[PDB]
Amino acid sequence: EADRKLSRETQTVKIKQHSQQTVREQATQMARPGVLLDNDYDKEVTPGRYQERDEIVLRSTLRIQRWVRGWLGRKRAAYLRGKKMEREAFLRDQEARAQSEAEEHRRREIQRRMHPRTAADFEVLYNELEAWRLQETRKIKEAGLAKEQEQQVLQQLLHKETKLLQTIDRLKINANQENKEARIQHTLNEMSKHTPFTTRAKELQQLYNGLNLPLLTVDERLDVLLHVKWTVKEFDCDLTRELVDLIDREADLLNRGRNPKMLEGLRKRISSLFLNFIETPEFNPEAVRF
Amino acid sequence: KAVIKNADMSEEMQADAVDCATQALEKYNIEKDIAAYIKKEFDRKHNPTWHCIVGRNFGSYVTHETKHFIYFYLGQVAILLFKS
Amino acid sequence: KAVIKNADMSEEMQADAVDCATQALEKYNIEKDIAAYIKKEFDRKHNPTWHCIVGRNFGSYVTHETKHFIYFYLGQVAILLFKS
Amino acid sequence: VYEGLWAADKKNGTGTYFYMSKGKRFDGVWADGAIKCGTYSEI
Amino acid sequence: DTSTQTGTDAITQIENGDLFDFD
Amino acid sequence: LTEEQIAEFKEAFALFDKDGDGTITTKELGTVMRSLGQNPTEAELQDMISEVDADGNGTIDFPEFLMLMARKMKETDHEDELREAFKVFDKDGNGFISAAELRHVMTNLGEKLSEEEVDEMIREADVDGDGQVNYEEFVRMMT
Repeated sequence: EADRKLSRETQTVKIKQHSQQTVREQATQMARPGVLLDNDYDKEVTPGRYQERDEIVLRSTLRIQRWVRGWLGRKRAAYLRGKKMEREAFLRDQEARAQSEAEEHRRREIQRRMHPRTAADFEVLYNELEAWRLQETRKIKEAGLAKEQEQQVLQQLLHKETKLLQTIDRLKINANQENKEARIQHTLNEMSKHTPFTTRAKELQQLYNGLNLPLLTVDERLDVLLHVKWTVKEFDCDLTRELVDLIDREADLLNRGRNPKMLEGLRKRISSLFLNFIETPEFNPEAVRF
Repeated sequence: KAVIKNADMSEEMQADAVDCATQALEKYNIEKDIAAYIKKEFDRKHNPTWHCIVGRNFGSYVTHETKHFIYFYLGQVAILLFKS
Repeated sequence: KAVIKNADMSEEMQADAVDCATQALEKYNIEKDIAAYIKKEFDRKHNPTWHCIVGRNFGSYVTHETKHFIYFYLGQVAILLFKS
Repeated sequence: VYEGLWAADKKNGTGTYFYMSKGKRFDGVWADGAIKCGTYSEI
Repeated sequence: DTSTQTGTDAITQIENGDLFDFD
Repeated sequence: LTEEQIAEFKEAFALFDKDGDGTITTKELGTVMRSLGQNPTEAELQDMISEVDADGNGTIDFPEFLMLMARKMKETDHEDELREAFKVFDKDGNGFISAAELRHVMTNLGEKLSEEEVDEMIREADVDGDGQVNYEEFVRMMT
């Protein structure tokens, strides 16, 4: 432990100068001529002029009060200028914030249109396509020409709508694949979410993430595969043995030497099988929760 | 010139603190800002522990470590330099 | 009617600190003596040691400990306290 | 007695703690903790 | 890690011949 | 009168009253004239005010206000002359006089000094109690 050592106190109070002086006593003595002699050390002075000064002091005080009134008006103008500056700054800040919010909303709408990850965004895109088709149909009806070829115009519009629907479906398929990958990642994260079971799930999730890694070194990937094979052989089930055989096949191909692009599909197969095995009660005790 | 009301630190450290306070006063003209600049300079100069207080009517009694205490008056403001 | 611009303490501790401040103001006249009494009371009740600053006009800029620094204004002066 | 708005506790919401023994009441916001700023009155 | 701030005038004249007795 | 003078007068009128009524009341006319940088005494301020506060509108419209303010600004004055006059008027040669006596003389001489204005000026100046403030130093501190 410890104990108090020492302390010092110092207060910085205000200080000021002082001036003290005692009173002075003087005596004036007169004397008759010859009765008592007095030493003469006085000094003669001029007559001088004394004036009156009250009017001059009054004029000076009037000028001083005029200057004080001017200073008070300056203070009032400064307060008004400060209020105006505060109002202008608040208005400018509010306008900038509103413009930034509008720009962010427009950017979000554009991003949703380009990549409709949200089902609401996909529905909005479908509604916009339907509205565009309705507007085109209204324009065609307003034109109202070539009733015999009106069927041809409708067929062309239908072909355009079919192409747009095909593009929307392709975008939806890509978004669905991305959402499936994100859901798998989120399930893996939730499984790893402290307890010993949580630690085991976190280790399994780390192994799975290492297996599903981009641009990994060949030696690092081989070491990760060896660790995963050891983990699978620890369980030593039938599915574990099959996964170990697949991992050994991939390792043998890599050691023999070939492009990793050639075995990317087999690696994806092994990763899927390993994830399926991991998502089991035997591999992860927390798998009962999921 | 600055007058040290109280100081418990090295003379070189006291001179260094005086130089930092004068430089901070010349640069920063706000009581909070000058103290913040002085505290930042003091921490980087002597030791990470620092405590700079700037004011004119601040009188306090607080325990401080040995060789890490200073209270000096520069101009009209009062500066208290210590290590936290 | 009170005011505390910034503080870091427990709700019960803040109430105890507020009660101690009123008692110190009622049973002390010197600002440093009241600050020392508050510091000793806080030290005896909130894991000594600590420190406090009392005054009338002073900008504060320091690095205290987490949940070990409070500040409030009562009466005519303002009180700032933090554990060393 | 602490009465007010909380968001899983320690919320910067209107709350009042009534210290009956002291006879006082403190009203403020428990910003990200027990208390950050408030005003104490004698009820 | 923290930032904060805080009696009447009297006239007396000697009259001519008041204090001086010629005889 | 000119464009810059009109802009300054508009700023002073906005400071006096920014409600947008287009006119300035007699109460705020003195404040507007003071904010315009002029230093007129109380008698002259009353003379300027009552010379436009009779028409019954309760304020001075834009044209009358601008012409009257141009006429007022046509006059010129020197603050250095007033400072030198105050320095000479100070009883001591160095210009150090008692604050209470000076305030009493100012209040009882000519245009009576306002109590609030005198207190504010004294607080701003912060004259030293131990030694009376020299006239030049006090003038420099005030302005």
